[PDB]
Amino acid sequence: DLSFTGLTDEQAQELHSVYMSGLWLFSAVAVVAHLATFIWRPWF
Amino acid sequence: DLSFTGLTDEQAQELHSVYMSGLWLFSAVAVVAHLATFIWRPWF
Amino acid sequence: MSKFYKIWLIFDPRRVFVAQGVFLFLLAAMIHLVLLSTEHFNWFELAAANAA
Amino acid sequence: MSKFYKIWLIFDPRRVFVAQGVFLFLLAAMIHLVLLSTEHFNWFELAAANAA
Amino acid sequence: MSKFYKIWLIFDPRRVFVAQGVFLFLLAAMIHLVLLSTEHFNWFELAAANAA
Amino acid sequence: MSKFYKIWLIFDPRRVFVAQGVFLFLLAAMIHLVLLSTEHFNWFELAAANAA
Amino acid sequence: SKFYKIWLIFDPRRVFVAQGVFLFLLAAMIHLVLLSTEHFNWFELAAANAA
Amino acid sequence: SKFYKIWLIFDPRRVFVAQGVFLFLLAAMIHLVLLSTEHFNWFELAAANA
Amino acid sequence: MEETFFGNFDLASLSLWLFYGFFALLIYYLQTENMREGYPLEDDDGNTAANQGPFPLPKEKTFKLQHGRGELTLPGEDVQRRDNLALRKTAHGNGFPMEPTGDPMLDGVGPASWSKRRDVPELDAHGHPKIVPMSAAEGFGVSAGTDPRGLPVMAGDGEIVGLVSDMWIDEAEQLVRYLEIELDPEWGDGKRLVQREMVRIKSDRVKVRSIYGKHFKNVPKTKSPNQVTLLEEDKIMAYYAGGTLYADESRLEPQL
Amino acid sequence: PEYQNIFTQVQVQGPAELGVDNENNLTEERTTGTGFSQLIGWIGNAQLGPIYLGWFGIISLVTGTLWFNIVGFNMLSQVGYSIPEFIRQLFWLALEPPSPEYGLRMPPLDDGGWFIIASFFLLVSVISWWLRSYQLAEMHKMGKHVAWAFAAAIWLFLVLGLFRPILMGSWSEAVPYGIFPHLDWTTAFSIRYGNLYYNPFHALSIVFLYGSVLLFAMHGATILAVTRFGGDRELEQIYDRGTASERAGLFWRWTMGFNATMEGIHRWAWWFAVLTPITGGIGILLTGTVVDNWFLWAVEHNFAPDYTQDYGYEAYTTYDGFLGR
Amino acid sequence: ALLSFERKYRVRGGTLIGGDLFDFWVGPFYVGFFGVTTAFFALLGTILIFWGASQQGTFNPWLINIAPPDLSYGLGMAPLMEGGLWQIITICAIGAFVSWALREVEICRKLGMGYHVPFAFSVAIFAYVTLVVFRPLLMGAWGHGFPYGIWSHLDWVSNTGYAYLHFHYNPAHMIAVTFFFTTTLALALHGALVLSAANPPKGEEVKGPDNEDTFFRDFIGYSIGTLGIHRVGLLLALNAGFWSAVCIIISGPVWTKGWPEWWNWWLEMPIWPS
Amino acid sequence: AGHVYANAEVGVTCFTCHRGQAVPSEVWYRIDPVTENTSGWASVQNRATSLSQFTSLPSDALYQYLLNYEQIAVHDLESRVETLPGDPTWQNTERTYSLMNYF
Amino acid sequence: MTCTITCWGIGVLLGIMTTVGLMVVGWSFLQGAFMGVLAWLIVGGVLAVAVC
Ligand code: BCL
Ligand code: BCL
Ligand code: BCL
Ligand code: BCL
Ligand code: BCL
Ligand SMILES: CC[C@H]1c2cc3[nH]c4c(c3C)C(=O)[C@H](C(=O)OC)c4c3nc(cc4[nH]c(cc(n2)[C@@H]1C)c(C(C)=O)c4C)[C@@H](C)[C@@H]3CCC(=O)OC/C=C(\C)CCC[C@H](C)CCC[C@H](C)CCCC(C)C
Ligand code: HEC
Ligand code: HEC
Ligand SMILES: COC(C)(C)C(=O)/C=C/C(C)=C/C=C/C(C)=C/C=C/C(C)=C/C=C/C=C(C)/C=C/C=C(\C)CC/C=C(\C)CCC=C(C)C
Ligand SMILES: COC(C)(C)C(=O)/C=C/C(C)=C/C=C/C(C)=C/C=C/C(C)=C/C=C\C=C(C)\C=C\C=C(/C)CC/C=C(\C)CCC=C(C)C
Ligand SMILES: [Fe+3]
Repeated sequence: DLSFTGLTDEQAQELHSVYMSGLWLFSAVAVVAHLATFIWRPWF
Repeated sequence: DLSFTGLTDEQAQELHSVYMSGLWLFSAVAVVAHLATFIWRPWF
Repeated sequence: MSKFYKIWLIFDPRRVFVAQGVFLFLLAAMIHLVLLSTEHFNWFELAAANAA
Repeated sequence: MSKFYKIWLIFDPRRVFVAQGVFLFLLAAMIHLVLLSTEHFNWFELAAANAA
Repeated sequence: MSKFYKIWLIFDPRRVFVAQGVFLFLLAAMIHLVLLSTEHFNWFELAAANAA
Repeated sequence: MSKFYKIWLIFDPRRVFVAQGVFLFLLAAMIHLVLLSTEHFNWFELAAANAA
Repeated sequence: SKFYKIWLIFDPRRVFVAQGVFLFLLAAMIHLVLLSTEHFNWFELAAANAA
Repeated sequence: SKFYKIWLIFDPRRVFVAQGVFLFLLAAMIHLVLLSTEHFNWFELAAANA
Repeated sequence: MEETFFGNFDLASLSLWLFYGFFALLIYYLQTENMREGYPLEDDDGNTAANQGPFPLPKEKTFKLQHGRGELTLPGEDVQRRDNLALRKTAHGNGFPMEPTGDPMLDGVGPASWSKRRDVPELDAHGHPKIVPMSAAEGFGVSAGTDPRGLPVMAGDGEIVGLVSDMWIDEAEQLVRYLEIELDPEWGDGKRLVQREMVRIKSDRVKVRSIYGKHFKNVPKTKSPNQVTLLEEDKIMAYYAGGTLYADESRLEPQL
Repeated sequence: PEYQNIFTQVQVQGPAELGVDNENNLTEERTTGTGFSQLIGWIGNAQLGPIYLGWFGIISLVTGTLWFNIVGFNMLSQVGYSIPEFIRQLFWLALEPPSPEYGLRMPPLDDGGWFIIASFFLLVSVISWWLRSYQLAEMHKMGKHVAWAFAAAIWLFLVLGLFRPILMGSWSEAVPYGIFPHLDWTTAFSIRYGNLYYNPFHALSIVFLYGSVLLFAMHGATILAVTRFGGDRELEQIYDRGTASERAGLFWRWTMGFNATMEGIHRWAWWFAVLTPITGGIGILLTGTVVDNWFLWAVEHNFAPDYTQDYGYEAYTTYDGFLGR
Repeated sequence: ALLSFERKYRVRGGTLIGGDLFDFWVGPFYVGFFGVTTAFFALLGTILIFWGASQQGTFNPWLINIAPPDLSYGLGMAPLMEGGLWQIITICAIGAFVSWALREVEICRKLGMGYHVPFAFSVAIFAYVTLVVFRPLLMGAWGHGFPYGIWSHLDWVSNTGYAYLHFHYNPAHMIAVTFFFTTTLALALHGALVLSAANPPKGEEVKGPDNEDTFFRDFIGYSIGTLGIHRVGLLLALNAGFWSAVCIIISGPVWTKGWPEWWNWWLEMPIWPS
Repeated sequence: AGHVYANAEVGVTCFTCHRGQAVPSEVWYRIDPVTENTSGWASVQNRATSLSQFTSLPSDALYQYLLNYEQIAVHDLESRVETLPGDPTWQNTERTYSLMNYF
Repeated sequence: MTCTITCWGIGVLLGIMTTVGLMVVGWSFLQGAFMGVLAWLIVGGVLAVAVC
């Protein structure tokens, strides 16, 4: 099993789930932020 | 069960609880500070 | 797809997170600075103009 | 989202807090200097202006 | 070809992904900057022009 | 909350005390200087102005 | 017919990265060559066709 | 003739990389010279015909 | 020459971009040539690091060593690595300093750390040992400056440990490399070497501020009194510089 | 304080070291007389070594003196053989290049004809010296890096006086042989062709010239910092690295994130030094021949800064105010 | 990560004002108390440059220009968009440079090596310090510092150079330049010596210090030695940095007139038979 | 009046240049053959004379420009131009530099 | 050293004396300094060679 960082198959799977959960939370805030800016001053 | 820093889940949960408690308190003061400035001079 | 988790078998999570933390803030800063360069989206000058 | 505490399983608290502490003060000085640069939000100029 | 997978027997996945990651962003940033240079596709003045 | 005392479990009290002592004085000196730079908040010049 | 013997001389790792940057620089150079030209400048044409 | 003995003199690896760089630089130089010329600039000529 | 091709891209622009491509290749060549030592990278646990940087290791180059010392290939298997280091990590992660388990100066871990060089003396062009005592030198003598032979040696804390017996000179390049210290029975026994670059010579005495009086008895010795091997040479020099941080806690602890 | 290895505190002198020699048999053309100087020994080797009297060196020395003398006697003839005036105006006199109205044709002796003769002898001496460096490295079975590094200096040397004047259509483009006059030429060259600040190859050469001084302060201090670990013996550290190479590397790895080897440092050191005249030679070669105004070249290529403030002193002060009245 | 030999040298201690609080490494870099201040000052100065670039209207690296205030403002603080930002970046630059030099002290103290490098950097800092804070004070206006632009600070050198009528005749500039050329000359020859000795023609043994020592003995008749070249080279570069500081600190506040006219002392002496 | 009355109404009088002496100071003559055994451009510049401002720049700049209406501009008005014979060279720039140094 | 350093010190003192000695009888500081510097090189070198 290929693993350059020493993480196991299950270890990376669990780490990605939390990282992706954080990515969606960060994106969700940005999406709400963009809508508020678009309403305040649209760029299209 | 990876732990690069050698911290158990119980140790990290206790440590993250205080960090978020500080993070909310730091952001709570910032929200009040931002609220006062918006009343003073709004930027929208 | 569902097998994107294998990026952590290639990349160290410690070094990526600091790399993206630096990258995201720099991107967040330069987008903000680009907006302030434009006269239309400079919210600091718009507030001054609105006060008149 | 509820598993965000795992950031401390990969980042040493006494190694990221220095980064976290520096970054916040870097911001706190950055926006304060940006506000002072703007003519509308320079609270030092406004006190002089309000004094006529 | 169905045998393109052998490129990873030649190239180290770690170096390629880092090189591809920086290349893709620099590609994306440059093309975005080229649009900002042109008058027709610069959406910042287009927003100003539309607002009249 | 009330468990902020754990900061000393990860940060040495001796080094933090010295570091903040330098930081606090440098903060105090800097803010006193920006007050002196501004004409309105320069308490030294105001005495001359009130002297007439 | 037997050009495959080039890899017996050239290192595939060094050649593949060599043309990887070379081929991109071909695209960058030719694209900017067109952009300098007033005729094959799709950015200027879109402004021109906008009228 | 029997020019195949040039490879007994020159290292094939050392001469192929030199030839490859030389061939492209020569091709780019000749192409760029035509662009400078007014008669053979196919970009300018295409605009003229349009 | 004086006319431009495709825009404002003239011959000066063509030369500029040609140099840009050459410089990028040069930086790749220059950076890779520095990867012949210390690579591949490792972590604090000793395992191979997951990240090796954007520059691959170069092709193996060979040095034809002189005086029949065989050949030498730099990239791969550094023979200078030390096996049993008396250190253990202060953190479970990476990026944190090591704390020596025992005596830092005796074990040679911090500034006192040496490198496992060859256990043979360095040779000049003639094949003779490069560094020899001036007593064994044929026609060498002090030409200028203060001669430290016979001057008492004063340690960092001010203790007098002995007098200089001889200086180990570099007859190939004609300069002093060491001073021999004949330790008093109180402060040790035998003779020890101190490099000239770590010693300061005054009018009446000669002093080293890096090592206290009690640490001279533990200075690494030489197997033979007529020559010093690169291993002993590295151990001796490292020990004195290790005292700049380990002579007392005041040096290791913050100065402010 | 700790002994900084700037001046040796004690120096020893033994029998003079002649050389290493091999079957190339360099001894016959090598001088048998050496001297020792303690004043220079405080900072370096105290032995004044013996010249190798090769034919490339002798020809370079003889023809170099011929160029030096020819320029000298024309300088002495400038002031009419008045030695006190010659000494007084020594920094001002020169052997001026030919007038521009002669082209590549041979000009009269009083109008640059002696400049061509002196330049020809200088060219022979400079090239012969380079051949001496190439031959000496060959006879020592060493690398030709000294010859190639010297050849980079020849490139700018040849461009300044030989290559550019030939393809500029006149010998007048050469540099005058004077102390201040070649400073005047240096300034007038930049003024005539716009501003060499805006020449990218001049800027590139400046990048490597600052980098060359930067590296050799870095390398000079770093080696002196590890000289307590025998870091001055760089060659032995290349073959068998000790703590000197490791500490020097880790000093710069911990400072700027990356380092070099004890051998790779000199490859970095060599190239910035070599690139300084190579880039400058290119910039001079295509200055005037290709680009006749560098600031205008900067304007059309969009790297010349624009200033929105007024250009008059009356816009910032007044004449009476400046004088205080 | 770590080099193949870096593990042993990574020991705690050797800090000036910081302790174990900042005694850690981030990647290859070593963070200290002054690495904390370096990170803060460098980031603040860099961001403010781009903030000024945003207000300047261009982000072109060639065209970015943060300039000092007018000479009418004197030594006092100026408005941020009228030169005040340049003063703050200068303050950040001084803090970043001094902390970087002080961090290098912590690096070499931890490694047991000499303090030559931070001292050598301090000379280059002094050259910058004399250009931005020393010369303006001697003139009574912060507007004499060079602007913070890639090409704008080239215009300042050009204008300041011609502000003294053919700067080439400046005696300290004359001394400073010949140190710059000699250092590059010394760098080329020294770099060539080691590379040539270590890299002989194929099939030849590597050359030791004796072979490279005698090469310049046969080349120029004197070799300064392996140790001598590094100390003379450091002094050659430090003198170049120091005399560069002199040539600009004596320009305005010492010799307001043209630089050729300085040489009037040599042209007009009683010994010369006028 | 476009020059003497440039900023204020400050004209020129008989005292303006004479300043109380019969021969006004800072008057100049033609010393163009500055150095011997020379001709052309080599004969006017390689010396520190009264007209050259303590430099090795040409001393004939005053004669050629302020008396003979010679062209003072030496720059090229385009980035790349066909450098043809008769165009100003660095010698002419050096002479213009000599004149303008006197300014 | 010692003797050589002292002999150099005598020269620089003599150089300073000649710098001000010629200033008294006329000359200028720069003209006097050159003679003073020249004196320091000559008598300083001669003393460092003959006396020592
Ligand atoms: C424009 C209108 C207002 C303005 C609007 C705002 C608004 C709105 C806000 C601020 C905020 C802040 N403003 Mg303001 N501000 C203005 C003018 C000023 C002036 C002044 C002299 O004029 C000052 C001094 C400040 C100062 C401040 C800071 C108190 C604060 C940002 C904290 C930060 O950057 O670093 C903090 C980062 C650190 C990490 C510093 C670390 C240093 C310390 C000493 C480290 C000690 C740690 C040690 C281990 C001990 C730990 C113990 C813990 C208790 C466990 N403002 C103008 C007048 N200002 C922002 C804020 O954060 O409020 C909370 C905020 O939201
Ligand atoms: C133009 C109209 C609005 C505007 C519209 C928007 C919009 C729209 C957006 C922003 C976004 C942002 N804006 Mg804005 N913005 C404006 C004006 C401002 C002003 C100001 C003073 O005027 C400020 C301060 C900001 C600031 C911000 C940030 C909140 C945010 C950028 C994050 C980023 O780039 O870094 C990223 C940061 C990092 C990755 C590093 C984080 C550093 C921490 C301390 C690292 C320590 C982590 C440690 C390990 C602990 C981790 C624990 C976790 C819980 C696991 N904006 C104007 C007024 N702004 C963008 C955004 O990101 O929103 C989310 C966004 O989408
Ligand atoms: C206005 C449009 C421009 C144009 C825009 C681009 C752009 C943009 C790009 C290229 C790229 C390339 N172009 Mg094109 N290209 C044009 C005209 C030409 C002509 C020509 C004689 O006119 C030729 C020979 C080429 C050749 C090429 C190769 C260098 C390359 C394609 C991949 C390759 O290497 O395959 C190897 C070649 C072979 C093995 C055979 C395949 C033949 C090629 C692909 C077909 C081109 C032949 C051409 C159609 C002949 C036209 C003549 C007809 C008889 C009328 N182009 C016109 C003038 N071209 C790409 C590149 O990589 O650049 C580095 C790129 O990004
Ligand atoms: C107003 C003046 C112009 C100016 C006009 C020029 C001109 C003109 C030139 C430079 C060039 C150079 N300039 Mg510029 N330059 C200016 C402002 C600057 C500034 C500054 C801070 O302002 C700097 C740092 C520089 C820096 C430099 C260097 C990067 C470069 C020369 C490198 C060199 O030594 O080559 C090394 C080579 C030589 C010096 C000659 C080699 C000598 C030969 C090989 C040795 C023969 C020895 C001889 C026979 C005597 C022997 C005697 C012995 C005792 C026995 N310039 C302004 C814009 N600059 C050069 C260049 O363009 O490079 C691209 C050049 O020609
Ligand atoms: C018309 C112009 C005049 C002229 C006018 C001037 C003027 C005016 C000046 C010089 C100065 C110099 N001139 Mg001059 N000069 C002329 C012609 C020349 C020629 C030539 C061949 O013609 C040469 C070689 C020189 C040579 C030089 C050097 C003596 C010096 C350059 C600065 C220096 O030493 O570093 C000194 C600067 C420093 C060492 C910078 C310190 C850097 C800091 C500490 C670190 C930077 C970190 C930074 C943040 C980057 C980090 C970012 C990345 C993370 C890495 N001049 C022309 C004729 N010259 C300059 C000088 O002396 O400055 C002192 C000066 O002001
Ligand atoms: C001073 C003597 C000579 C010298 C020596 C020298 N320089 C040195 C050293 C030494 C010995 C180091 O140890 C140190 C180092 O680590 O180098 C890798 C360094 C160094 N000198 C450097 C550059 C440099 N040296 C130069 C020259 C010289 N180097 C001199 C000739 C030059 C010139 C004149 O061109 C430059 C540009 C760096 C590579 C490094 C200093 C690194 C540093 O300070 O890092 C901390 C700061 C940052 C990462 C960024 C700070 C940003 C600021 C807060 C804002 C911007 C300020 C700046 C004034 C703006 C400039 C705008 C435009 C003018 C471009
Ligand atoms: C008869 C003497 C005379 C001559 C000859 C002369 N000037 Fe003037 N110049 C004046 C006067 C009178 C003024 C005052 C105008 C004023 O500033 O209102 C003046 C002012 C100036 C100004 C304007 C200064 C200012 O404060 O704006 C400049 C510049 C100038 N001169 C340059 C020159 C140059 C260059 C020459 C040589 C070609 C020259 N002058 C020759 C008489 C002369
Ligand atoms: C621009 C300054 C200028 C002005 C205006 C000017 N002159 Fe002159 N004058 C000169 C010059 C130049 C000379 C030539 C030097 C010489 O002849 O000694 C000269 C020569 C003379 C001479 C000859 C001096 C001698 O050597 O015998 C006289 C007489 C003279 N001026 C009278 C006057 C008078 C009267 C006025 C007032 C109306 C006046 N000038 C104003 C510039 C001027
Ligand atoms: C240029 O552009 C313009 C437009 C100008 C601009 O403004 C751009 C602005 C941009 C881009 C904004 C970028 C800002 C961002 C992203 C905001 C990050 C800010 C964050 C994330 C806030 C963290 C707060 C955390 C704290 C403060 C915790 C407190 C910690 C407490 C106090 C102590 C911790 C606990 C312990 C020590 C105990 C545990 C220990 C044991 C149990 C042992
Ligand atoms: C007691 O002493 C007595 C005896 C009196 C004496 O003599 C003293 C001598 C005295 C004081 C002279 C002192 C000389 C001085 C200060 C001059 C400095 C010199 C300087 C600064 C040189 C700058 C320019 C150098 C270049 C750049 C050359 C370019 C050369 C080119 C490359 C040559 C190319 C070749 C040709 C053009 C020939 C072509 C023809 C054929 C090939 C046929
Ligand atoms: Fe070296």
